[PDB]
Amino acid sequence: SMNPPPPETSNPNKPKRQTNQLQYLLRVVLKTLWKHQFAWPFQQPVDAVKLNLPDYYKIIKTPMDMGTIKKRLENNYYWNAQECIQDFNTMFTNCYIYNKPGDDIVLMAEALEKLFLQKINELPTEE
Ligand SMILES: CC1(CCC(=O)NCc2nc3ncccc3[nH]2)N=N1
Repeated sequence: SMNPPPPETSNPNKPKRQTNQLQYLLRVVLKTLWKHQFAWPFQQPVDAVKLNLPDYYKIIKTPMDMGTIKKRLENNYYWNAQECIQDFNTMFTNCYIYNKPGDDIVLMAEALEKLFLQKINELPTEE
């Protein structure tokens, strides 16, 4: 039931950019979800020890969370918006895969995902 090292948030040789779409992903998308009453389970990697989920990392092999995403955005880790959008979708999908319909954690993810979809719908044109 040990925890893996977190997903990478720093890699100097990896290519990155600062673009208007990525700026929107930080200023609008992340900020909106981060402040939500249901954000707290998703603000850091799943701690399988603390949450007593010893099978978690036997099932979820591409873990993702908003703490990781926040650091990726703030530390200019990404090349493009698609990469960051994929991280959010991974985070939601992991939750749905591991858990059961109507679990509280799933209801929480669904509420965050609703807002995510609304904001991604208005992702600005690349400048
Ligand atoms: C609501 C609950 C208690 C029950 C619980 O641990 N369920 C499993 C679980 N899946 C998760 N996916 C992402 C983040 C946290 C997660 N926890 N406190 N998390």
